[PDB]
Amino acid sequence: ITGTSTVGVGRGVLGDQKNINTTYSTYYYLQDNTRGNGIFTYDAKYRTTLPGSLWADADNQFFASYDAPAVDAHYYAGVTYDYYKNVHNRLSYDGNNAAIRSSVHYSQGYNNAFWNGSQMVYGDGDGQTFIPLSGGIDVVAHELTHAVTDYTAGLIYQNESGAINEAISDIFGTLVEFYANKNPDWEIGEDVYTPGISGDSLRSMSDPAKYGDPDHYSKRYTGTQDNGGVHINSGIINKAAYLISQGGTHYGVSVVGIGRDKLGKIFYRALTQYLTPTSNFSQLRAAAVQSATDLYGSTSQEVASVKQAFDAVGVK
Ligand SMILES: [Ca+2]
Ligand SMILES: [Ca+2]
Ligand SMILES: [Ca+2]
Ligand SMILES: [Ca+2]
Ligand SMILES: [Zn+2]
Repeated sequence: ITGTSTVGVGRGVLGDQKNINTTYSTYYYLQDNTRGNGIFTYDAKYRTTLPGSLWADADNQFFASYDAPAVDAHYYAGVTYDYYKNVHNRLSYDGNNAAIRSSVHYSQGYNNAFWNGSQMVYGDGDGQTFIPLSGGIDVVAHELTHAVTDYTAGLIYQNESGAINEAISDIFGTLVEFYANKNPDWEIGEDVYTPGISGDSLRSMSDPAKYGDPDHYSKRYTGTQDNGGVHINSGIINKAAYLISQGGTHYGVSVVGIGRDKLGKIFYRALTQYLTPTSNFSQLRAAAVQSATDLYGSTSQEVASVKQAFDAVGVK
């Protein structure tokens, strides 16, 4: 909508207070005009028709419990935009400042979030398995990164390509979490998963096997569930990325960490320059080695660490 840019205040899913960019025109709308062509947040009103209604508020104050998932979806989309712009010189997910749209309150008791090719969609969870999914910055950044992947490498959501697609989203989701410095860790979804249980999460990058995902290529899932294991076998790639950044010894193979910043740069380059829709794990290794080579030289520590990490998880 056309109107006056302003700033509202609200409370997120976890009860934290934050400022959000809104737009005033009779009502205050969740429309942020300060980033690209805008960030727009919609109310799906417990239905499955999308996008729903552009979120309208009478007084520019968002403290109702019904408001919380909208506040965080809007706010964390902003933070994710800033990350990609400031760190990777990328303007929105298409590189041309495309408007970012999110709907919250999707369906009833819906325990998921997703990018549907056009926008983000967040369920409220059932209150037991999940609380509203936009309360997790790593969740929001994970989803938005699917959009980036869609417009760049175009990794098919299936088998090894899909696993890479999933891992890329976990990696950048985590990097965004570190960027905003909000209780950062190498776990996925811990802020909104199982409010009854402390210390757990949906997936772990540092130790995928903690929740039954493979941390080695020999333990890959070869069946047909989950589109050929795209959320399962991502563990293999997630562990490799964890090792590149932090280092460690894994199945007897030692890896010197080179840190988060370089991890981001290497994988961003691989994603945007070298990966293709049908890339498999072995091609990912080659892309990553080549990207580090481009950035730091063929005899750098960086190239060496990327090699050791993939060696460690059994990807040749
Ligand atoms: Ca209000
Ligand atoms: Ca965290
Ligand atoms: Ca996390
Ligand atoms: Ca939990
Ligand atoms: Zn995903």
